[PDB]
Amino acid sequence: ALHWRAAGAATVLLVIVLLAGSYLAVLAERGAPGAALISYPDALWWSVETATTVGYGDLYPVTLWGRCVAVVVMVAGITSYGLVFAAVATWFVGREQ
Amino acid sequence: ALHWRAAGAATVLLVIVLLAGSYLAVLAERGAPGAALISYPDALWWSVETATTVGYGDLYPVTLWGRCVAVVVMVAGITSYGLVFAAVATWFVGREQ
Amino acid sequence: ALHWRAAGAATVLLVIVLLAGSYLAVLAERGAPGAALISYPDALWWSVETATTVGYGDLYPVTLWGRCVAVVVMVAGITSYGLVFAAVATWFVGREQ
Amino acid sequence: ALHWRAAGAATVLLVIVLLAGSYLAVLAERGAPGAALISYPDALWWSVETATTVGYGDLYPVTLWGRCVAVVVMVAGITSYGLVFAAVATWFVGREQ
Amino acid sequence: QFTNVSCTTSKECWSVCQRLHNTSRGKCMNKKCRCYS
Repeated sequence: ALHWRAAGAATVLLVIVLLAGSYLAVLAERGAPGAALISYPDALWWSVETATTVGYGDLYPVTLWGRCVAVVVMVAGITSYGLVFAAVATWFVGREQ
Repeated sequence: ALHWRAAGAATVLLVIVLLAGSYLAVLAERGAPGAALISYPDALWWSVETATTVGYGDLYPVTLWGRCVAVVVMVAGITSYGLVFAAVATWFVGREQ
Repeated sequence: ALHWRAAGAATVLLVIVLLAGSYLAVLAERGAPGAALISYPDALWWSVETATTVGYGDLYPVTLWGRCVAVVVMVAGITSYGLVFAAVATWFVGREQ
Repeated sequence: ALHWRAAGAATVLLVIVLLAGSYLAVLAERGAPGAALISYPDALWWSVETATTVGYGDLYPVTLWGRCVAVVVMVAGITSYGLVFAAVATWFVGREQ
Repeated sequence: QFTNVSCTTSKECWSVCQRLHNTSRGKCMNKKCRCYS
């Protein structure tokens, strides 16, 4: 019992880092040459994509802070998603019949 | 037996959520300040990329609905793709000889 | 053995589909005012990114053919990459000590 | 023990290839009709995203060298990330309680 | 900045930005090329 919980909990991390980063970068990018967000309603959306290795492009980070969030959210989003990919593998093995 | 079917079926999910989301967002983005998600012929293409963690950038969501679809299609696309990544792992273990 | 060869060979697929798709779309996009995929030297680069779930944005296939290649190259790139992700998992298990 | 170390070390690779590639492409892209990226403070950021299959779009290297780095950093970033995805799978199996 | 700029290539998208106001480097959107800093 771990592949399940570990995966289920992983989702929480990505969720947290998502909001945090968004607001973290916003406060910065807000006052500096950055993407077209200058707010959470827009930034939050950027974090979500960045977390899912998406990164549309319509709004990308530039400033140190803004960029720092992208990397922070990326590792968090991937980590949470990874546990899920491996979680299924563990359970997939426990089903010979 | 599961890693095979589970993976094969997973592809179906991504396929469904793809079309659905596209049309779901279109109806919305159609009458809102968005990139170019007004028609299905174009939106559908956007969903496909978003599902494969691609997101070129040309066609990106902006409105709540339009954006909501991106996230919905993202989770679906990744989930279907994930099962495949893990599916091979399970079978990969059963081939010592 | 299989996780090794399967992964090593997978790389070949992505390589093939890459060139093919590029040239396949080029011939099409070439005569379709909308995307910057008229020359191989440029298209080939687009296929590579699309195969690695990258999709910078500079080249966003629009025409049916051009777009068709993106999806074809995407599945190929991911498939080849997937086998590698799972390949390591199989071998990772055979090293408890 | 391998799934752990292998994964922990993998992160190092992506880190190295990241900086290297960035500087490698910069020296090139810096002087050539490729993209805008003509420095490390900016290039480095591009490599990070490219390594995480992100590729926002703000930076689209066209030149041979500049483009070569993208592919080099992509394989490195994915390889390091892959080991992590599989690493968790191996450990995930060693937990029935 | 985001104005009504044609969308065909990236190499040209820059020349337009510099000409319009005084910027460069900008992705291309299905609608219109967007200018960035």
